[PDB]
Amino acid sequence: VGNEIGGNLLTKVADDASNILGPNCFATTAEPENKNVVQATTTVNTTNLTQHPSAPTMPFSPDFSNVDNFHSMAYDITTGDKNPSKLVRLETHEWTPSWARGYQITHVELPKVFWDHQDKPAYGQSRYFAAVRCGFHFQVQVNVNQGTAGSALVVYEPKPVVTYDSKLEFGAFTNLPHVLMNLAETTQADLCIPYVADTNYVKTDSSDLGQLKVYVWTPLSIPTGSANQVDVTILGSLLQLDFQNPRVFAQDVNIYD
Amino acid sequence: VDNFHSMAYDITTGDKNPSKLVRLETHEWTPSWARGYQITHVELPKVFWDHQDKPAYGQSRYFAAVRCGFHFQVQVNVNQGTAGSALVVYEPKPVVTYDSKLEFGAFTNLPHVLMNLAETTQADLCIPYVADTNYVKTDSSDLGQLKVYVWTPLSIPTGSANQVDVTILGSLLQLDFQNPRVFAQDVNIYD
Amino acid sequence: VGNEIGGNLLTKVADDASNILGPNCFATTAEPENKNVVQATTTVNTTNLTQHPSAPTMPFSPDFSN
Amino acid sequence: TMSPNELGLTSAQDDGPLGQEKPNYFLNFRSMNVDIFTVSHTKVDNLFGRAWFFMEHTFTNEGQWRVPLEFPKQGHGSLSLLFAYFTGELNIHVLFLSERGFLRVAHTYDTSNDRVNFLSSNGVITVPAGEQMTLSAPYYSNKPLRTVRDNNSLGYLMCKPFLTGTSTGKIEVYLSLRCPNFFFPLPAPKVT
Amino acid sequence: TMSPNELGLTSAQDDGPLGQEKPNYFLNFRSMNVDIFTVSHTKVDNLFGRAWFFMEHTFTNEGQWRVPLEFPKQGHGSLSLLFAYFTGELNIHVLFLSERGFLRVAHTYDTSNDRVNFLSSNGVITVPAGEQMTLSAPYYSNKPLRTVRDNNSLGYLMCKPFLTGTSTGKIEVYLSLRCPNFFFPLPAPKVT
Amino acid sequence: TMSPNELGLTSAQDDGPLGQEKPNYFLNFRSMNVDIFTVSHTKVDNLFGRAWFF
Amino acid sequence: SATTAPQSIVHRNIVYLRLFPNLNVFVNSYSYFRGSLVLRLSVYASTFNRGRLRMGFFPNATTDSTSTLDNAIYTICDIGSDNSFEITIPYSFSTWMRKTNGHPIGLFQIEVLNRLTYNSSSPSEVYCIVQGKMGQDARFFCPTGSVVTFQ
Amino acid sequence: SATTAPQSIVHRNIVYLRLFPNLNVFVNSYSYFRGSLVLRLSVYASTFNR
Amino acid sequence: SATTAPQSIVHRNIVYLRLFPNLNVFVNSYSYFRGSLVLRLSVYASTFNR
RNA sequence: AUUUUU
RNA sequence: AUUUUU
Repeated sequence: VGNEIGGNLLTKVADDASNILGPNCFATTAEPENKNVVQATTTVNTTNLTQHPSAPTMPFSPDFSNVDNFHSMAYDITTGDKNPSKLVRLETHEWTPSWARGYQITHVELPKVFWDHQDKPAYGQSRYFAAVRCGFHFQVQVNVNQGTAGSALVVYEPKPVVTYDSKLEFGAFTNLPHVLMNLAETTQADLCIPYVADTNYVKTDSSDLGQLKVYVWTPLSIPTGSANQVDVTILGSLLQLDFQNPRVFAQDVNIYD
Repeated sequence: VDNFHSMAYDITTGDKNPSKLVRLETHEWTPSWARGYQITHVELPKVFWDHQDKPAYGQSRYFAAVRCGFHFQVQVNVNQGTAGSALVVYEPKPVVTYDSKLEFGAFTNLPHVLMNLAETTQADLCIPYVADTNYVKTDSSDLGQLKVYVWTPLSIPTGSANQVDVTILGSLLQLDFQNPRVFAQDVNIYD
Repeated sequence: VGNEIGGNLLTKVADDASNILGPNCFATTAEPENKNVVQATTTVNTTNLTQHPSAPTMPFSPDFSN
Repeated sequence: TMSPNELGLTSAQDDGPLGQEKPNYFLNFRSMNVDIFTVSHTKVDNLFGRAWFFMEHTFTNEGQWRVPLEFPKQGHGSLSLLFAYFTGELNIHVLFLSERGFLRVAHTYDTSNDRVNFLSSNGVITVPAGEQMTLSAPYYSNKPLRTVRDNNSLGYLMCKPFLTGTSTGKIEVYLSLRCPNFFFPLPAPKVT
Repeated sequence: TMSPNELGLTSAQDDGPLGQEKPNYFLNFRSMNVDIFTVSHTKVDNLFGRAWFFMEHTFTNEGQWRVPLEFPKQGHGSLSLLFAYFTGELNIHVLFLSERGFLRVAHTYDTSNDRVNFLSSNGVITVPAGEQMTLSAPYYSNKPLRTVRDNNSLGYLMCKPFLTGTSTGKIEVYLSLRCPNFFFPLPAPKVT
Repeated sequence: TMSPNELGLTSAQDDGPLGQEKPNYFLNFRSMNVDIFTVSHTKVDNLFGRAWFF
Repeated sequence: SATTAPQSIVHRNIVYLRLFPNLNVFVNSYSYFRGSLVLRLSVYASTFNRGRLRMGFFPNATTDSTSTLDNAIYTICDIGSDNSFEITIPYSFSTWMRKTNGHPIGLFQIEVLNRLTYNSSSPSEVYCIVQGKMGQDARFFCPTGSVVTFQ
Repeated sequence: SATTAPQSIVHRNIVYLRLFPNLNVFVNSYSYFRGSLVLRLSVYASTFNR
Repeated sequence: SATTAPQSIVHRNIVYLRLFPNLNVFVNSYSYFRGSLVLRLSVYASTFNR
């Protein structure tokens, strides 16, 4: 109806009053490069709202694959991602001879032990999330010369068990995922433990989700000459890990009621 | 996987978290700053691990090598009454090294955004991995650095406000940590 | 020619540098809810001209049969 | 694809008409509807289908008990205060705590206090002593809608106990509604 | 038809991405491409395919000549300073000005000054006295790209002359490159 | 699938005959052969094809 | 306000469902619930005022203290024509259903990103309003007793 | 500037290729050339200035 | 040794290609290289040691 | 890499 | 008024 017709009311007029030399004027109307629009950009748990956007820029004929075709780093591309699920040494205590049956050799705070020190692959991420849901794969290793004998009970104890531990009858702990491992026969035990709790998620940096322990099934029968320093080591791997709740750096957050 | 989703988020949230957009810098555009004057800079790529409160700070500590792409969003807000223009440009290590040897006004050859205040409040820059080496040492200023210069000084009227802040936000289009190493220990990937 | 391309110059770039975990960024550009329009309303022998209109409201699942 | 409007950038002055189920998203997020029970506890029929205490009356004689029934500003029934108009069946739960006798119960929306003097056809159900009944009073209102707030939003309840000897007692009353029709939601209530 | 954008009316803040071959017109005008020669002199391969002086060394003994090869801030090769990274073949032109003898020439990107003490496999081509040769050194660099500016952007050149008598002289060196790969153009250089 | 032998667990006394191109792997790893030049510099003909002072 | 530093806080507090009129009613009716929560900040400035403001949210956070929002769920607000930015908080608890009245929803903080600019004829400070509602996936479950009395 | 008369000059000078950083490089490299030259004036004013 | 604690070190050092007879030869011949390196620890104990 | 030339 | 339930 008007206010834009500036192009065909000048482009035509000349095209109507043109001679063999052609039109003496050309007029074109259109919208400005800077139009009235709004741009929104979302990254991980973030949203940037801009109402005065500008044409995004970038280098000449750029390549954003970001993958080094020469593989100057021979590793899997998802190495850094899976790194926190890596197998790690959770504990190593010494089986002190003369320890009656039932005696607890060593324990391990599950799952906060995987972030035991700032030198743990999972320690990094674990600090930026308050909630966790994961599966475990333990490998308790105990080496003893052939001359010696004995047996230890590697068992997983959920918070329920750990809470009421004294109320439970030892010798029945075989009801829990365990590995009566007879020394001089086995040097390592394997335990695959899924997420077990009375809550969908467990607070990061908590002893919840139970804890893995190692008891004395039958004390060590170490002959005279045989060595007497048996070490028990607990290794742990995360079959599957999941950090959800965001939070400040290593700040105690209550996911529970 | 919690079938009830007591945590409504994407399963890969924790994984992508380090690539999340973050505030890299925020300096104040001090009036009376001649053209060419450097408003603010930012150590690339070690700035994404600027503080222990950076989403990427966690992982960055367990790896010595890095190969990543960037997505910057320099934001500068100014009332309509005022005017001015700033030069948001990416400077690879080569440029940063020999900065004084380069002619300002030609920096438009680098991925930049002459952004005219009172017209645009934010600039967008997508920068891929640029270096003379396949990988860059984590916690290094290599891979260049993003800067913001004064194209044309701020023309702030009498009554208008005089405290303009320039903020630099950064996101990782793609991230890649390879070399394993002790916790935050300087490792030389270079010869 | 520019000044709106903010959506497919950020939505694509990521879609070009995405890994098995998918893109790490999405950008969409469009017009504001408050656009530059003019509204005119006429009742019996009356005409209301407004150049700064707003989205008309009304009760839940209303019945105007009266 | 997703528009900037659905990413958080909107305008409060462009919300009308009332009732816009607009979806909100961002990377790594989407509206996830997970159910824990086989049915909803938010549906008006279900929630209100559950009674709530109203009031108690201690009788000594065979007098009558007239009380303006109204919506609660106290129990889960308070969720009704979010509405302006009501209409539908009304479930009245009465407990007749007495040693030996009978309790006449009736209900009407009629404001006149004389149409109740007799109880002819106002629903005189009989709860024997020490018993309790749940009568569902129909919408016998002379007004198409019941402002939900009125001190008599719900019709009046009548209780004329028929005692036999010196026996006395108390009548506790609680109530709910059958299928409720609420309209034109108003602003949330304040606290005392 | 022609838009106002192509008529001069534009916005500097809407230039990204870098590299917009937008056409500019007005009545009685249009981009006219007329060629004078059968080929381009602007193409990187052609321009740089032509050598340029580098430096000269005056020898007296049979000592060795180690020199950090770099891009010129002096000749037409300066056009390289507009780039940041390089990679490809390197043509080295050496002139052995001597009465009677031989000149050993070699090239490596290796920074170590001991891997050159011997010249085992560093390309010991032989230019007889009073002669001149053009050796093309491959990209035997340990770095995928060569920052174009570095005082050693190009690998080091070695010259150990094998003289026979008291004869002495000077070795003038100039150079060019075969097919050059330049990337990420940086801002134009300043003048001294 | 992968055997424990190819995962690092082996015996030095079972290496003969000489010349066993056994592959070594672990999760997130596999022998990756990337070439930088059009030919080998390790081949006897090529390496020695280049003189050296005597 | 324009005076507020480029990092100072304009608003910080721990959020509970009861802090909202409509929601507080359900809080006094139902015992548990689940679903995302949406907060909409509406800054009422003039057409001349310009600036940015970042509002983040740390789910289930309890320590009411200013803290960098780089790792929190945040939304940057650039003043324009539509000055009512939102922010969604996905359900986050150790359970499939959480108390309608118990643990906080999290820490809500709105920090200044870029000083509110102005001119001779525009305000040096503006008013803001924060609203809250439930997401499209919102649900309530058990009706419980009352903790307060309305009027 | 607002003061400058409706016909006064705000800028005048003789243009040479060397007056441009990028071009000056080619000036010091090539001896001859041809083609059109484009100059872009960018005035940075406020939304009120006209 | 049995005495060595359950965490003490039995061997630690920085590895270079020249530390290997065969490799050290290539180190003195070629200037660069690439590829994975394999180290094989052979502990010679009796059938009773564990 | 018609990243010698067609 | 599948405004008891499917």
